[PDB]
Amino acid sequence: GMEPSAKHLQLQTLLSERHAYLMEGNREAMHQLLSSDFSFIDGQGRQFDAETYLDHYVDPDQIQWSNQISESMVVEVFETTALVQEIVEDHFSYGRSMYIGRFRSVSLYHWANEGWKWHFHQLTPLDPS
Amino acid sequence: GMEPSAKHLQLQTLLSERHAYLMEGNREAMHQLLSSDFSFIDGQGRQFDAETYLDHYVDPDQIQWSNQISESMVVEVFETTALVQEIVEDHFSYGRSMYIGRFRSVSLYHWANEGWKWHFHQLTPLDPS
Repeated sequence: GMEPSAKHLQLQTLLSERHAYLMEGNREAMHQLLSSDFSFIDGQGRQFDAETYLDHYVDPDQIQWSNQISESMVVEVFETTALVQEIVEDHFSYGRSMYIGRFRSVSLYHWANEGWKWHFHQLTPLDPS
Repeated sequence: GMEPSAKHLQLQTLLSERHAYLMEGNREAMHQLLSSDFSFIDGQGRQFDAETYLDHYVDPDQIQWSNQISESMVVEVFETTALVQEIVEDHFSYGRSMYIGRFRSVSLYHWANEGWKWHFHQLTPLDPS
C-alpha cells in the first residue's frame, strides 16, 4: 500500500516546471505557479510582486536566461508549507551584456486546494566561483 | 466564545522573548527558543547552527547589543509554520568597536507540541539610513 507521497512529488514537479519557465521566459505558465500574495526579494533587498517579478526575470524582450545551476539544495515539507534552501549560480543576458551571480536563496511554497504555489523567495549574494 | 488565538499570541511572545534575550546575551534562554535543526544565514551567506549562532550573536564576552530596531514587519501564520519578514537596523559592539547594519530578513517558526520554535533565519544586506 506504501507509495510515493503525491504531495512531495508535486513539489518536485513545480520546481522543474518553474525552471523550464525561467529558462524559456514563459510568463503565462510562470504566473500560474505564483501565489496571489507572492513576493520576491532580490540580493539588494528590492521587493517584487507577481507582476514586477515577471517583468524583470521572466519576459524574453528584457532578460534571456542561459542557465541557473543548482549547486546545492535542502527541501523541508511541513503540513501546509514547504521551505527550500538553495545555492544557485545565475547566468543571463540583459541588454546584450551577459551577467553571472551566485546566491544563497530561501523560498516558501504554499499547499492549498491539493496544489502547490510559489509564495515567497529571497536572495542573499555570495562571492563568484 | 470568540477569543484571541493562543497560537498567534504565543508567536508574539516568542518574538519578544527572543529580542530581550538578544539584547541581554541570554544564551540559556535563547537556545530554548531554537528548533533542533535550526539554521541562520547572515548577510554574506554564512550558515550557523544553534551552537555557532549563539557563539557569534548571543555571548556577551564577544558581542554586546545596544539595539535591534524593527522598522517594518509582516507575519503570516500557516498551520504548522509561520513566516516573518522584517526590516531591521542592528546596533552592536564587537571588540570595543561599534557597528551598524540594516537588513531585510526572513524567518520561519515551527509549531509543534503546542509551542513555537525559531527554525530558520536569513539576512539580505540593505544600504545604511
